[PDB]
Amino acid sequence: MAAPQFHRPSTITADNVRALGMRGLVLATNNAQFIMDNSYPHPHGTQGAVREFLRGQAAALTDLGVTHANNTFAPQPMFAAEWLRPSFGLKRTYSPFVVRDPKTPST
Amino acid sequence: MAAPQFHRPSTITADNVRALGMRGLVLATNNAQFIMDNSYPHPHGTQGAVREFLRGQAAALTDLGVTHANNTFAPQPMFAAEWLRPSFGLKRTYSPFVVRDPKTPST
Amino acid sequence: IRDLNPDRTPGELPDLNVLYYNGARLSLVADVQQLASVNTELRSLVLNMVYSITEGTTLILTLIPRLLALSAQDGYVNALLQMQSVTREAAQAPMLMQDGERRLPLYEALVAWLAHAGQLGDILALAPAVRVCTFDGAAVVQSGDMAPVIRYP
Amino acid sequence: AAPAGPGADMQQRFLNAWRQRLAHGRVRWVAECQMTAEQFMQPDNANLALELHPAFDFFAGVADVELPGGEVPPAGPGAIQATWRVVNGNLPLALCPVAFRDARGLELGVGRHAMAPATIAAVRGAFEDRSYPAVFYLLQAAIHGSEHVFCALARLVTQCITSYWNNTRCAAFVNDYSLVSYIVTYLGGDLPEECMAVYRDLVAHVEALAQLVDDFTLPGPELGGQAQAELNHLMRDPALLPPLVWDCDGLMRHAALDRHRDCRIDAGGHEPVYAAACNVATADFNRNDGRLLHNTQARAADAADDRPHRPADWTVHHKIYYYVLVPAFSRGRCCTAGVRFDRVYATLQNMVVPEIAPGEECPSDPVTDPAHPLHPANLVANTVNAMFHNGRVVVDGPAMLTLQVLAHNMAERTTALLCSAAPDAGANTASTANMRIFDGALHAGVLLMAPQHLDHTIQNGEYFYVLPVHALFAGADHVANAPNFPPALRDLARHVPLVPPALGANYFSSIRQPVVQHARESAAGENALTYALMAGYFKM
Amino acid sequence: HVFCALARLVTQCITSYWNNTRCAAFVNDYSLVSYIVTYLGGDLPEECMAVYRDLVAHVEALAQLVDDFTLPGPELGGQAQAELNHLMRDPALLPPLVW
Amino acid sequence: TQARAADAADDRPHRPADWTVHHKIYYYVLVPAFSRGRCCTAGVRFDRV
Amino acid sequence: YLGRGAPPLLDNAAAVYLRNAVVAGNRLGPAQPLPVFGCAQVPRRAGMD
Repeated sequence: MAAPQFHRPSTITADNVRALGMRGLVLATNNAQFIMDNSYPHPHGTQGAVREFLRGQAAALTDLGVTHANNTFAPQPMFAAEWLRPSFGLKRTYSPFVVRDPKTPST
Repeated sequence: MAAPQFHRPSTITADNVRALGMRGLVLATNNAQFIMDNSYPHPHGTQGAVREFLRGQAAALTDLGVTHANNTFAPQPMFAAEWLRPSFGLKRTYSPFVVRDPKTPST
Repeated sequence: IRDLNPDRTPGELPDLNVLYYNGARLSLVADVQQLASVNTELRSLVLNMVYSITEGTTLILTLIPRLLALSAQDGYVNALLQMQSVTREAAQAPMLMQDGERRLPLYEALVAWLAHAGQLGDILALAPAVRVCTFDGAAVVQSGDMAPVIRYP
Repeated sequence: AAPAGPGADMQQRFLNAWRQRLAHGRVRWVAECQMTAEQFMQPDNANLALELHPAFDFFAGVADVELPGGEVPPAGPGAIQATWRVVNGNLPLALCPVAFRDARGLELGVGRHAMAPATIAAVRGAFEDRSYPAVFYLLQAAIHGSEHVFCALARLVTQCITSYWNNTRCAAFVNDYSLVSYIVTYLGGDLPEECMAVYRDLVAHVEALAQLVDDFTLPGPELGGQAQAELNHLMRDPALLPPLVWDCDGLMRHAALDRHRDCRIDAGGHEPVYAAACNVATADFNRNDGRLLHNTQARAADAADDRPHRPADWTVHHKIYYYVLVPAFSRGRCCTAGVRFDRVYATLQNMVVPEIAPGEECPSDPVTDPAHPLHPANLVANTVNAMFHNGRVVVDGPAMLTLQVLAHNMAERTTALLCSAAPDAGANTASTANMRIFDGALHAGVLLMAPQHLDHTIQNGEYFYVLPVHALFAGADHVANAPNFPPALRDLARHVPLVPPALGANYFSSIRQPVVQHARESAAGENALTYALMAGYFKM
Repeated sequence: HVFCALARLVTQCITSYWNNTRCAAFVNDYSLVSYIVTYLGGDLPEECMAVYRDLVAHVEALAQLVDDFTLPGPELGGQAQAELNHLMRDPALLPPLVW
Repeated sequence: TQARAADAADDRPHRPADWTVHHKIYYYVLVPAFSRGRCCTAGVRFDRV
Repeated sequence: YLGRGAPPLLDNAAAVYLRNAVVAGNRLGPAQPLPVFGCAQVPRRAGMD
């Protein structure tokens, strides 16, 4: 990244790295200045084509996926892969999934 | 069955058999792997045409029919054979049934 | 001949018994075929079509892919190749082997083909000895009329 | 063709058998695209020379082959032969235009019953529905067209009907006539009258057509045992039986006729035979003795082997509902199918029904309480309430708890049945004495309204297989999308209704191609088309 | 896949938008629309579901309009008759947006 | 685009032929009907979405 | 199809299919195909009025 580069998970520049969470990423990234190259004198080796961010910001939501809109043990996610589920074999086989979404844990 | 065969009621392969709650069935069958012949080196004598399953899975619901949607002593099944009942002799005979559904128990 | 194979393939063959001259479907008589009569006709057909093949002929067989190139970009040469053309199915090459280079096998291949294969109507059947000529200037001869006739074409 | 082995691959056994001499050539019955003065011109009707008599079809088949035999004809020299056009609907559309043929539906239609514009919007919406929930095919197959099981599940049904009615305004089970005849009989109590009418009017219209035969029939004795209306109209003729027959009652009467030849049913033995009932101990799902279950009876104690259960008009209304109405409603897009019952029940009774807590009320709403079987807690892969959910159908615990009847009644397989018959005495003479009319039908079948291949939840063709019986029912998108479908036939199957001759052929059927093209091509209404199509079924 | 996963988020989008304005939402994509009718047929008010259900039923009425004006015949250069007749059947042209 | 993550496709295509046929029909026949010339394709900035 | 002036369709199966679809029953369309040298042979019908 710009400033002091790291990609997930690191922190300076694109405020944070993967697993930072709802706040400090969003809050962090919101938090930075206009400048370019702060805290750093060099670019990403790959280039800045890869700043290893959305990968951390996406894996952040997977970490936030655990307790939001439901306690976790509560009735979330509602419809309850499986935004609305799928059906496997008529049984008599006993295992494997034939509908894109076999199930989504309700938690 | 595949793996270690039994038909109702047994358990390995088509998770469960007769004497097993829809659960552990449903949960059990859901529970198995892709493989074929696990825990076993031989096929069903009949063949696998009969794995003695739906027979156990159907007789499972008859065992689950007792306390669901009603305490058992509670007001279930609602319409309360006899999804909505039938009429016998005008009496003056005193026994026997005049309709497919003479009666169903509300329990 | 085809009857003589004898066509293995099913029992429904092509017509070959029916012609057209101008309009006027002409239906030949299909009745008997005799061994000896078909043999000689087959014998001399087979015999002559062989002698029409020479060394220079292979130089011509090179040109089949070139013909079908013309099958398709000229309206003539399109017509030339009959729909039921084996040549069309024959495409679905010099071979070095030139004996000192001064023979002219093309020319010699034409002469050879022209003699034996060119003259097949004549050997299979009797060649014309007469040709219609009308002095009065009537330019056809109706069927049943008398055709003034003059020596060989 | 002779039906061969299992009915499941019988169509797959067809496409592969019929791929070289099917896709290559051009089917003879393309006269549907022709106008008149196109048929009468020397050119490209080159089959004109074979249009000779009103009442017969002259076509080129193979020569020596006795028809009901073989997978594919050992093609020899082609011969040329006649087969008696059964109904007058079979005359080609070029010689009896749709625009004529529909003008005399309006003629018969005036003065008689008319389905309301409401009942047509609901019934048509069902056949046109992609999102039609799969539970209804299963329940229909679970009921297996029996009156006993219907009243058993009766409350489960009205929760399915109403929920579907509330989601999408359409009638639910219209793909089955029996159900619709029960939905009116028993379920008349609990249903909003808006959707009760759709069934009440749909059933009242089958009878309005049924009596139209009696107006145009004069009195007279019985001829060859058949009545006069059977010698007049096809829906009365009992020789022909509907494509989907839940019992043996149909074959009961047709087995005994001077016309009946021999039902050729593919199973262990060519000659059929009956089964009184079926249970968990009786059922053998994969078997081939050539046997049929006779069990639709409402009365489990009164069974039948010989004597048929229902009246004669029972079968007549199914003939009129399936052939007259459905063609009118779908417009040729729908397909029969068989059932894998081993696979059906397995997900029919696989269920999580919450054990009630002591003194706790029956949960109404799946959204809130976990004690309701449709709450996300109880939703399991492979189970049945996941299927009630995929379909947004609201059903409570006890209703799907009554599903346990499936132990008492079941079906092993669907039995694809080919039966022939002669022209009726009254229409039989020495030239036509050897003419057979080969008409097949499924034993326990289901009519699949709108194709739903587009969704990966259910594996392609799990519970059902296409097996088009009659050319009236072959979905262009049902057959093309069968699991192994030759890619060479992708387009050829768009125009041509592929029906395996194991189930009967166009020329040898009672309802031939011009009736099929009339149904989908006609621009008339649904009522008018119903009579015009009803009037094409009179005999020649 | 990504649709059926997110299918719940979408039904609220379609519905919410239908209430603010009576309009169909995702109409600019046919693949979505075809998914909307296929998968989402349950949860949507029937007034707006009709829009998608009819919009899809109309595309298929046009598709079969080609089969009327074509006659049977072999394949010519690998294309079937309907593709040689009409453009929409003709493969060579592919739609402007192909995921 | 396969909804089955178990079986990918290297060579063989996923869908039937009619799928892409309805999109031509939808995009070319219908949308011009509804928009009357007013619309535009666009590229997506995915990293930015 | 009585005259040959025109370069044909470059797919033979496409050309010879279109030809005998048109030429099939035409009054004019030649009885048997065009020879290189010869007369195009328009059929003559058994009677006229």
